[PDB]
Amino acid sequence: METIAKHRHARSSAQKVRLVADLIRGKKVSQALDILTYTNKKAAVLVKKVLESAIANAEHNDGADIDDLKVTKIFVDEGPSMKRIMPRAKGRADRILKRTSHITVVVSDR
Amino acid sequence: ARVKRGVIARARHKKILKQAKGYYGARSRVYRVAFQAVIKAGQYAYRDRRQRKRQFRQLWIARINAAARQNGISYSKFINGLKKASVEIDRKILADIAVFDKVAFTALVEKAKAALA
Amino acid sequence: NNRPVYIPRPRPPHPRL
Amino acid sequence: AVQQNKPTRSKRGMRRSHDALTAVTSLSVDKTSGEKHLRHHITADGYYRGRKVIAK
Amino acid sequence: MRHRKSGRQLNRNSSHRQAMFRNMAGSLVRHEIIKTTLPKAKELRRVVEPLITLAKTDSVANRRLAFARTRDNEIVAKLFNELGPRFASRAGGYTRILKCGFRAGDNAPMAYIELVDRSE
RNA sequence: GGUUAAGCGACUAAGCGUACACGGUGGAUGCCCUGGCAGUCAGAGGCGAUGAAGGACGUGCUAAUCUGCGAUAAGCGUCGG
RNA sequence: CCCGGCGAGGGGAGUGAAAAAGAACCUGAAACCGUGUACGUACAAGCAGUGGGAGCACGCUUAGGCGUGUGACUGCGUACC
RNA sequence: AGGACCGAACCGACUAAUGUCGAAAAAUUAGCGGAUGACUUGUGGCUGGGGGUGAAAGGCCAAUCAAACCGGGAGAUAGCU
RNA sequence: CGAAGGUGUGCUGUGAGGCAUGCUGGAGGUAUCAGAAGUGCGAAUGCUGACAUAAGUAACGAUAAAGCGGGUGAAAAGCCCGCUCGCCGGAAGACCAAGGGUUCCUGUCCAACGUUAAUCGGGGCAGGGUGAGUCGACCCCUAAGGCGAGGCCGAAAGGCG
Repeated sequence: METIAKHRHARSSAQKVRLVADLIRGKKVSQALDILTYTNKKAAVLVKKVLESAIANAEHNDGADIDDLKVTKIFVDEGPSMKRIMPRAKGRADRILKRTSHITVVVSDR
Repeated sequence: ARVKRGVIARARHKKILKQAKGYYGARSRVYRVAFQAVIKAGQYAYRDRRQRKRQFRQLWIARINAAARQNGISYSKFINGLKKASVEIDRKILADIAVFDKVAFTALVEKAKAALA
Repeated sequence: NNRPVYIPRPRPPHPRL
Repeated sequence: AVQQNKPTRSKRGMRRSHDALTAVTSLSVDKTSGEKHLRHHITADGYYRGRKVIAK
Repeated sequence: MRHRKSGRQLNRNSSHRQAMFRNMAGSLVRHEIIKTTLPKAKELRRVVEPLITLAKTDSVANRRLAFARTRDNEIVAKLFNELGPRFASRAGGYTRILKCGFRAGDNAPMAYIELVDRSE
């Protein structure tokens, strides 16, 4: 059983959510939830929603007893970025990268 | 008859990158840099094919010298005895004998000393 | 994806004379 | 004022080694209501030292 | 270089800082409890209790001075009537600060500051 | 077997490196095309004051755009297929 | 059907020969950015390789070694046009 | 009465600081000059590039002026990089 | 019972290369011997697209200023209501022309846009909204100036009137 759970085109940048991912990597879901609950980042709530969805898929589509579940594979990879032109001084123009990322969560009992 | 070079270019680039595998940083990821490393690696390999012979030669001479000193004779004197005694054992063997068969190497110097005397 | 159109005149160099 | 040549991804990673966050690892359980909360903070539903404090 | 000095600046000039505490102090008295940033709550105490201590004893001069601070007739009426007697036997420490997590808008430490009352 | 002394000594990885495996980004390559390029063999070589070329605004069961059409307005009459 | 904010996005089900063909859709390369495993790295100086080479971790037939990955240490060595 | 005086609007831009990948492709802040006149301003006209206009600086003529801009001769020529 | 391409591995040639095969891929490919070239890229401050670097750094656009309660909401420092504080007040107020062209109002939505969040908006979607004998334009008259029947002049164009 794998019960993956992906959230693509997340608003936050891939880097900024990796810090949150490292906090819960390898840890049991029980401690994962509270850590994300009390972490002061939007990446915390962004990742928390994905982790909640992953637990729901495991409980519903697969075996119950979500208590004995651990986040085996947590990773983030940057996704498509949006190009925006922003004026600067002296009439110059620069490109603003509204970066996005895909968050993948894998929770397994063993 | 327009000719596209997309297929050929990747084939050439892969062939260089395969030889550049294992190098550090962009030297194994970037063709523009990997090509320099592959060429420079080729020069060193060509150069070292010759340096290897002399490095081993001097390594053997040191081993023979150490065995000769330990057993009471200089390396220069030892080689004279073999030349005078007409022994065509090379440095590689003499170093090999000294490491493994001490008794054999003792026999070598005794005749070398005898030849000098 | 338009390439920069207006390039400003370069800053005058220090007189090396 | 500007870099002479681009740093290496390794040198990039070494700089970020200190930017890693740390979990609080200090969750406290209320004596009466028994909910997890930060130490020296009121619970989400408003209990502290057992006795309710927000009355709401 | 801030050795033994007191009084948080709170990124405001003296006039703005004084007015804010005057307003926030009035709101605290009116409502008995308010949600505000922890540094503001701590600095508000040095402005709040001194009002209650003055209200413990009632006089024409004290009423006038209590009005000069907070510049509100409702607060002065609120004081000297029940806040006075309700804290007559209490020697300081009329305020209590409870931390309540962080503000979602800008992750500011928030805390409820409330007078020791409302034991119904 | 214990104590002391002397000598040597792996086990650490915050992070990073190389290799392999699995991914993301990205849209190269391969394949395809009612789109073009250049010709050959023919036609035609003008349209217009019985209003042109080119347009505007309208026109449907329907909001927009394209095509068609012009208050008879994605059409009308007649003769043929 | 389930998580989610009567969302975005995803997990099942279902259609299909194929859904890492899901409309951001044929094939899906490189730079670039990640996760996992093996090895090396916190007393050691420089075009980062090459020659020598211990150890370690994986595969072979043999029980002797060969292959793959890594590379302590050491000789030489100042990119390309 | 006054190309009179002090001084706002208005017009100007002498000094200093800030700002030079600035809020701004010459600005802001504090002072400064003219302010019934050779003043200033709205609207609409006229002067077209070997020309215009110029209380005259080679200044200005759509952020470009010791000869504007656009298209063409034109793939000008380059004993040079 | 799997073409080209893609990605590995194993062999082979003095070299450019060739051969075989695993995975992906999905329908084209092409021996041999000849013929024809837009026939081979690492550089040209080369051209186009994509992605790094600096770096989660500078910055977030007037130093007029915010505080609290309640409401809606998944979520409120920024939205609505209320109570205070502060700023402009020959303006940072109220009406027009010029110029924009629906930015107006109501309902609904929060991806993108707003240099943050957003339930909010000059954002997205739908509907509604501009009523004149007297206001203005049009209209009557004319200034500068334009055009200009004939006409005068000029290789033509055209110029002047």
